[PDB]
Amino acid sequence: SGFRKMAFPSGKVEGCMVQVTCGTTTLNGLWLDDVVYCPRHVICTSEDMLNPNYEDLLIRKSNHNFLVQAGNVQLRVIGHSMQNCVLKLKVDTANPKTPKYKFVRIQPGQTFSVLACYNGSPSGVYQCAMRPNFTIKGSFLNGSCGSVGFNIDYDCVSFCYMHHMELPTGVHAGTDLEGNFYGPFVDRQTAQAAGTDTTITVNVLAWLYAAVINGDRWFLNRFTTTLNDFNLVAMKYNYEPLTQDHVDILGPLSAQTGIAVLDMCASLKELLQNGMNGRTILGSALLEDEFTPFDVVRQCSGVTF
Amino acid sequence: SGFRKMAFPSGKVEGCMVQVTCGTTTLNGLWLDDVVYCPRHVICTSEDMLNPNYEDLLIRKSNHNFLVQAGNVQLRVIGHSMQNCVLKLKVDTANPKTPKYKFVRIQPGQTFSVLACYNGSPSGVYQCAMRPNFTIKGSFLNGSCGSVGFNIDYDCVSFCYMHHMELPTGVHAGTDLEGNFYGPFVDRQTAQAAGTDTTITVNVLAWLYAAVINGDRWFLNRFTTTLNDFNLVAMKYNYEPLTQDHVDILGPLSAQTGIAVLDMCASLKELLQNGMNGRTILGSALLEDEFTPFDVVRQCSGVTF
Ligand SMILES: O=C1C[C@@H](C(=O)Nc2cccc(Cl)c2)c2ccccc21
Ligand SMILES: O=C1C[C@@H](C(=O)Nc2cccc(Cl)c2)c2ccccc21
Repeated sequence: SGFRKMAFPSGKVEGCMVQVTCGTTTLNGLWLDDVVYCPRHVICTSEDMLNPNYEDLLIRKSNHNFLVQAGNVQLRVIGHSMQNCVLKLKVDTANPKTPKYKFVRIQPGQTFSVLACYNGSPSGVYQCAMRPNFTIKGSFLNGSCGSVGFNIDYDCVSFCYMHHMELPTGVHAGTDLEGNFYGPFVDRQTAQAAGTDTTITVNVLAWLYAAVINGDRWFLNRFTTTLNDFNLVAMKYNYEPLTQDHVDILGPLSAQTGIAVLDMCASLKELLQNGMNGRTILGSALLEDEFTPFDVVRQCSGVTF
Repeated sequence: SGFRKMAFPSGKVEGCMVQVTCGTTTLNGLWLDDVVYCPRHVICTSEDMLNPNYEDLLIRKSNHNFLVQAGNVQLRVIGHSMQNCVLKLKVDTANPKTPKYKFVRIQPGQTFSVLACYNGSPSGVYQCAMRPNFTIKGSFLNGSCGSVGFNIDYDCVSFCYMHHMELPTGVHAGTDLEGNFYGPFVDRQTAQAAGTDTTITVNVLAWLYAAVINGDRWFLNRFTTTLNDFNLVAMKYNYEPLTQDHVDILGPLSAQTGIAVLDMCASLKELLQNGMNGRTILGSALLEDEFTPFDVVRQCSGVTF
């Protein structure tokens, strides 16, 4: 028993991290097969960041201007191309540590592990969620750009996130591995609206099921509700509306616990309306929304990679 | 910016995990050089667990009774010995993936990463603290025994914890890598008192400094206190007494922020006495005690391994 915010084991990804330098800028890249992927803003100077002309800046660069180092080992760059907001540096050596992998574009409310890196070297790993507003609440310093987010299924790493930017509000923005930003963001040093966030309702419900499995049951009540009634409450409290698709995804946890999804919604409604009265659930005094239903089952059933 | 409960990158440790089977019991072991370390209760049956005679049970076992498998690869066992509550299985092959490593016995209130494993395969990684009462609040299912906790400094893994047991209270107990339990616990299926826990005061203060660095400043007040006055409050709220050694360890964070340690103690005193009034600090509605002062600096300064 017990319930923790658990990340994927990071080893498969650690073997793909390299350092990329262009001029006086160093950040991280991801070495898969004979391609290194990194944020395109490695080519910028400080005077460029206000609104870089990336096409013009990249024209000034040649293969030999990109220094790519894998531990102590220098890689030879034989092509470069820009795809959306990422560069792809073709190298003459396939990464011998390449895992089975996929590039995926994840949906808001899904979770993944981030391997924070500096100078192509891993510093730590943590789990987070893609917010409904397509930001992430990470832990990232200067030099972290190019760090990646991922999920693992058996032996296959699905890469979903590459870090690009900290917004002036202190939350984080980045792209999929084809260089497309999540959200409306652009890679320049400007104030940029993220727009209203909401709490991930289906994840909160998943975590309440995890609480029950773990014996934290005090918040279970004598009430039920309807999707319509609950969604009125969801609206007031800036929660995502719950759909039947969400109910369907919660089915396995409902079955395990014997607690109908709408009964659990009625518990959540009461917590929203009354607060926690100085109590905790799974070690938290807030309602936690960074665990998906898949996350809860995986952790509660001991799936390995 | 941002502050997360970040684990060490787990790759160096993933390469040391193996499966150990003895009779009908399977758990995890740690393969370093030509020794595999695992919990001694791998030799028990269900009828033994109430109070195993480990010496007598082990006499019945020979080298060939210990099946050790490293991925798909079977290791040949050429010696066995029991040290305290661990077995050491000598194998004929040094682990080629052995990192630089040390065995350390950590102090209560220190933190480490746990790599949860089943059948010798990694499932996830998370950070936690050794509680003042020498328990850990982990996430562990049947089959997790032999999973390890560790810290990394540059290229050296310091192993501090091996998982043995979930107590009836749902918290976790285990040993150092010489097989000595943390706390009063014994490896048998009995109710066992853990005794009063307390909150790790120096860690709470460290996290309040992390909050300030990150711009969460609302809890800073106009007050100061003394060690004596603060410790009276600590007592009432089941916090560890603060010592000058703790003040000394908080020195670097005091200097960074310009906030005297006893001023920060006065902030904490007010939070203890008044609660948070429905506010949050670094995403938490409780006072967090699982970050050491070293943790805060490391995360806030981007140290890599
Ligand atoms: O998390 C990050 C990445 C780095 C960043 O924000 N770069 C940046 C800033 C504006 C525009 C563009 Cl394209 C990149 C940084 C600098 C300081 C602290 C944290 C962090
Ligand atoms: O976290 C653990 C390890 C495993 C355990 O508790 N084993 C055990 C139980 C009593 C005595 C001794 Cl020596 C070992 C377990 C079983 C069920 C759920 C969680 C967990």
